Amino acid sequence: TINKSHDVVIIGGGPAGYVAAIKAAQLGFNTACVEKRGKLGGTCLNVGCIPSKALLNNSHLFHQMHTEAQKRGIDVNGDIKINVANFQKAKDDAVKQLTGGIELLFKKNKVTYYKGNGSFEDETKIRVTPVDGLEGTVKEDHILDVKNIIVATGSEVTPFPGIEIDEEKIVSSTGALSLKEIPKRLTIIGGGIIGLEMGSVYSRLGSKVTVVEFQPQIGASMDGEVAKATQKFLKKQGLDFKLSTKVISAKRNDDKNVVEIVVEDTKTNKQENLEAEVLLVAVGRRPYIAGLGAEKIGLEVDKRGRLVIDDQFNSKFPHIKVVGDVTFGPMLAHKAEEEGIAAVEMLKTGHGHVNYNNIPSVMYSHPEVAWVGKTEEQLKEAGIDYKIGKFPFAANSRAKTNQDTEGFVKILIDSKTERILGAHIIGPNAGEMIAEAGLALEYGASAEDVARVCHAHPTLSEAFKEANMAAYDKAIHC
Amino acid sequence: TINKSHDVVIIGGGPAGYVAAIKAAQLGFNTACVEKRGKLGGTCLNVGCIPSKALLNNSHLFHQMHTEAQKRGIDVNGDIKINVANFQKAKDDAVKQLTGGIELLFKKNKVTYYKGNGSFEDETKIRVTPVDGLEGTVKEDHILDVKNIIVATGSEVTPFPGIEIDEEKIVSSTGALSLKEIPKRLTIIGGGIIGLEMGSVYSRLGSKVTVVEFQPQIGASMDGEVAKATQKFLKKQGLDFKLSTKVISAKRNDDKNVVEIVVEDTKTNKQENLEAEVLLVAVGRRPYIAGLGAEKIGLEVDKRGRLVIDDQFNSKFPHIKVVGDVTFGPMLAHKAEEEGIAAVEMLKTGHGHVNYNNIPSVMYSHPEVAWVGKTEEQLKEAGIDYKIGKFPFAANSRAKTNQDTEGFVKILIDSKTERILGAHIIGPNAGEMIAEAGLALEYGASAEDVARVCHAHPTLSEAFKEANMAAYDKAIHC
Ligand SMILES: Cc1cc2nc3c(=O)[nH]c(=O)nc-3n(C[C@H](O)[C@H](O)[C@H](O)COP(=O)(O)OP(=O)(O)OC[C@H]3O[C@@H](n4cnc5c(N)ncnc54)[C@@H](O)[C@@H]3O)c2cc1C
Ligand SMILES: Cc1cc2nc3c(=O)[nH]c(=O)nc-3n(C[C@H](O)[C@H](O)[C@H](O)COP(=O)(O)OP(=O)(O)OC[C@H]3O[C@@H](n4cnc5c(N)ncnc54)[C@H](O)[C@@H]3O)c2cc1C
Repeated sequence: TINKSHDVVIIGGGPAGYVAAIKAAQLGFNTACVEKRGKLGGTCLNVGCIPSKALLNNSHLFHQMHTEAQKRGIDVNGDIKINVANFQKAKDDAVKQLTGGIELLFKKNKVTYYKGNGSFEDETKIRVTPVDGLEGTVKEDHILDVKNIIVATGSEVTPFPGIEIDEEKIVSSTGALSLKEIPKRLTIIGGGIIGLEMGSVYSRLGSKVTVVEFQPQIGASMDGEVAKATQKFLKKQGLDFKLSTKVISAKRNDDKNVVEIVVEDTKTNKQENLEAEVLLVAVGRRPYIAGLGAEKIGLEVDKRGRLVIDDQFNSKFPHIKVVGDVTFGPMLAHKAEEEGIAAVEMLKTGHGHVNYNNIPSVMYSHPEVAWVGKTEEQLKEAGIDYKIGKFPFAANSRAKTNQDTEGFVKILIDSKTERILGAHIIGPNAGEMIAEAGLALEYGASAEDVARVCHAHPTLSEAFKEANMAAYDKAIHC
Repeated sequence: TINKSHDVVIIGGGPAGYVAAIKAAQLGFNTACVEKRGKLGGTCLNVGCIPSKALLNNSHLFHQMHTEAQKRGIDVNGDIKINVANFQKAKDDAVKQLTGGIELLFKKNKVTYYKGNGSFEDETKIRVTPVDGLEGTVKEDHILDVKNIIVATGSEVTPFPGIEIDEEKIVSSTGALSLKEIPKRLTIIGGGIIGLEMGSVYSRLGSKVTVVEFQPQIGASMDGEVAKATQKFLKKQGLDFKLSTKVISAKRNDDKNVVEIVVEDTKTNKQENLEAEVLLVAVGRRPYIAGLGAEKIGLEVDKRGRLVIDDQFNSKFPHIKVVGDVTFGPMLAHKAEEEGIAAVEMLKTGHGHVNYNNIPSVMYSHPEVAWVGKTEEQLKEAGIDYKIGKFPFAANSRAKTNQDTEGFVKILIDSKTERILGAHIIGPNAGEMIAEAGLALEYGASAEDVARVCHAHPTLSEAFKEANMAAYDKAIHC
């Protein structure tokens, strides 16, 4: 029991956490960041974003060397097999450098990193419990009196009832990122972005991937047209899709080494028994309020497990702000970064805004799928009259020149104001291109305004320019 | 001779030419496009943009397979060698599809393609003479009675005086595009964008490149910092630099197949006897008015060889527009296309302007260089007080994750209004990323307006956001 005081304490060091802590230190405050696990960055830099994307880029280079190389005029005279150990080391060292860089950024901003479990004592004090391993609390058991405290605890994997996730043979997203042996068959329960990306990296490597999902279409936040097309390019890449299918059982049959799965189709209530070497339960992610002690002070949790807030990011206590994956919004690292900034700006200025309508969702498969704004379904649901204007990458100059033409840029605009309402891009660099769609939405620009922007030749950004040209008038290469 | 009448005729089928033809046709005009060579696309699709970028991308993938592959966890049990014939074929197919795509578009938009040379009879009409080995060289002469004439004759390589450009040993950009074997040495005379991209291709394939440039800075249209840093990463890639050096003489020798270059350093003048297998002569590109018959009607040409126009693109004759590389402005395909569309919509509306302050310039090397707006030196001369914002790709999440951390983003904003005056990006995807800065400059957006938009995680576009953020205030990740 050792007592210290700070202006702000951030309980959690993820995208919402470490970002809120750096911005507060830059805003004059005496900041604290309490992180439970031995590294910072949270789920995104250790179990999320950075691990999966390192795996995804390197698997695509193995895939291009196996498929595209001959056609690109490069002869690989012999075998090309993946060294799973160094494949993992390329990913681990990226995680190691980024998490080690957040600790250095804290050190430069003079944010006191408390390496222990953060819990409430009062609605003013935070008990920093020691956790096992390297640096427990800051020489055992702290209590911190704070003026403002921002709860930036994250998320955890939603478990499937009855399935024991032993991350070895029945892995979750985390188990899948560390597999030191590539499966002959990898079954995935969940058609979401996390399941689709994990399906991609291992199918490129050799796994006969199958994706079981209760919903008909995949990536369920996607535009209908984009999602149906996302099934099609992944099915050409080698992913099988068992849709409208609920999983019943899943058990390690250790005698045969095979995770004996049993599923049932929704339209026809018959059941199949499947067999996969590794099973992945990517059914979702839920909030993590455990160990924080929301029950002591009475911080409201809803039916989903999320700490509720108002538009000013605070809960029933005006000084206790909840941000990230534990609170409302799409469970995305940059959404959490925007909330970590906006919450902290509210403490120094009384102002801050996260535009929830301009939050990009990007699946980093190849082609990358990315989208901002409203989908077709949402505009027809709202009764908004809209003009569609897509442009295939097969028509784009750099896409053909780079022999990477899968996808299209789709611009949905309002028919009478002609302003961009949505932008849904299946394509190479789609996560990069949606940034252009993001900035155009923030300014409330029309399809015509970006069409009048001079885009360089040859670039993939011209597909955007001309998708917009096709929306209000006519495109040149279409 | 046969005399047919059209509303608009375009003398040229390059970027400016064919989009002007497609747009005029889309605007209802009876459009005709006269192209002397067998294909549309001009210099860009045939011997420019599309072929060099195709060689730039495939050589980069060879370069990734040869150096980065094992570190990405991909072990090749064999030998990675570049097949120059399949490499050249990949380039040719890209060019072939693209050019054929414009013919499909000309049939779709009902443009009348005349394969033959266009000339001025008088100011009111054009003559299409038959060419030579041209597949479809319009039987015998045509005399088109035209209401409006757009001159998109473009450009040609500027020959270095005293050097015999044979497309075998003393090549120009077109020569180096179709080189059947990788030379042991490649001396380039011209440190611009074209010569540097061609240096990157062959340094990546096996050639010991040496670039020679008269002035003390390479690729000069660049910012001072960008040009010092572009020279540094290219030197790092294996390209030697002979700055402040002029070529005195260069003669092909076949008693030992070597172009014996003789250079001289402009400061402390002393001769050096250089040697190479091939010699790229990429000193520049000058306007091409040959065979047009401009002089016949007295069309004003300046001392630099450009066909002079006014603000509205008209020559001294008010119905004869001149667009593209043959007239004023930077010799860029997208600049040309904008001039093509503008000259055509001026016939419909009576007004049209191209924002010359918002035209990017992309070097498609790796890392890519790309800049739009005012340079630092341009701002010191104009007496503009400006703030600098810089964010390296070493601190960017997706760049570090992809092991491609070379470069930075540099937003130049005004000190008083804080709007983005210029943006200079060295890095992976910089050519794609400069389009976001393009929207910014168009809308008069400030460094804060980009820093406030929610950029997806993990992406390279976040480095743009963080550099804008650092320009007016402070970056979160550095
Ligand atoms: C190696 C290389 C790489 C390049 N890379 C890029 C790049 O990445 N991005 C970029 O923006 N730019 C690039 N450029 C420059 C680009 O090629 C030019 O900016 C663009 O092609 C200019 O278009 P244009 O319409 O004016 O004319 P051009 O494309 O030059 O073509 C005009 C056409 O006019 C015809 N013609 C000429 N005279 C007559 C006549 N009297 N009668 C009938 N027909 C005639 C043909 O000869 C010719 O093809 C590159 C150039 C080179 C050489
Ligand atoms: C495989 C995968 C890939 C993903 N890819 C992307 C992507 O590409 N782009 C994207 O935007 N999003 C992605 N996400 C989602 C992203 O990881 C989350 O949106 C992001 O981590 C949210 O940040 P956060 O700060 O809210 O929470 P988190 O990063 O989860 O971090 C919160 C931290 O709180 C700590 N903590 C929890 N309780 C306590 C307590 N009581 N005391 C102290 N510390 C505590 C946890 O240990 C944790 O490290 C991915 C997720 C997964 C699983």
